[PDB]
Amino acid sequence: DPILLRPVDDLELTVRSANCLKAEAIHYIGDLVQRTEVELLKTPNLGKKSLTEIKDVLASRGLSLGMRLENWPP
Amino acid sequence: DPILLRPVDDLELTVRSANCLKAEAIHYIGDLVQRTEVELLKTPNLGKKSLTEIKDVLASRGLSLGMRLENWPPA
Amino acid sequence: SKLSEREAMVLKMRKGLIDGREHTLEEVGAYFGVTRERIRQIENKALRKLRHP
Amino acid sequence: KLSEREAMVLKMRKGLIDGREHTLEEVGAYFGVTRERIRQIENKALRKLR
DNA sequence: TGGAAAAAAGTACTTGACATGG
DNA sequence: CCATGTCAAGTACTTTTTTCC
Repeated sequence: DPILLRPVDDLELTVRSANCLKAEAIHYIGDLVQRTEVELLKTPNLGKKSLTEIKDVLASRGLSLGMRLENWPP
Repeated sequence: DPILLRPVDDLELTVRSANCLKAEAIHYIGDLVQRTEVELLKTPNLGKKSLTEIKDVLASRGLSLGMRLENWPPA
Repeated sequence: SKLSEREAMVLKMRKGLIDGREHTLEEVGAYFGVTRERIRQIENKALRKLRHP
Repeated sequence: KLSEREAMVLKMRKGLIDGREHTLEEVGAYFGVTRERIRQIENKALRKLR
């Protein structure tokens, strides 16, 4: 797919969120959608609102979390 | 209303509040009153106080949140 | 009038509304014990405050 | 020690009203007087402070 | 539940570089 | 010159938010 390969910055997330992700070896939206809602809340400084935000901005573009992908990554 | 069409800046809100709004495609007080108190608390950097402030200043002028409007907008 | 004591002061200083003389940023800052930069920043802020009342 | 009108004018001219500095023209229109008069008043008020 | 305590947004002020017209 | 004004960041303190137990 075409929007799965893009950098996470295309999500125009908040700083908090952003920082968490870069702190988490997450660079591409593909890396992201594969992470379960639960697996995220564990990540430091990432909480309800941050999680919440992310779900909404993923939804705003067809995407949700916990997605099972194939042929990943390179 | 005549006050519904005005820019949100007429509210002389705080910077925080202001920024969140401009960050939220909210330019006109009309766009605003239509948003529910909940739908706002989701917006980043907008917490109790900001929310609280906003309710108060809308109230100070007759207005409240979650209002249902028709024929929107006028351009 | 929605301007702080300070903000107002500065514009009278700067605009000369004090002693008919318009004051450089340097002097006003010296007066308030601040840097010229600060003064400008305050002026402009107070200016913006009156365009949007 | 400036009259109501004198003070006004300088706040007008200097923008101390709405952040905008106003040409003689506009202030004159406001008080219903000629640009000349304004200036004359401005200057008078300026002298009054020095 | 609720509240301490991290992190971010904001607010005051500095600094040095630049331009520029005076 | 060159003194004053302007810009882009940069440091340091307060307020608000947001996590997280």
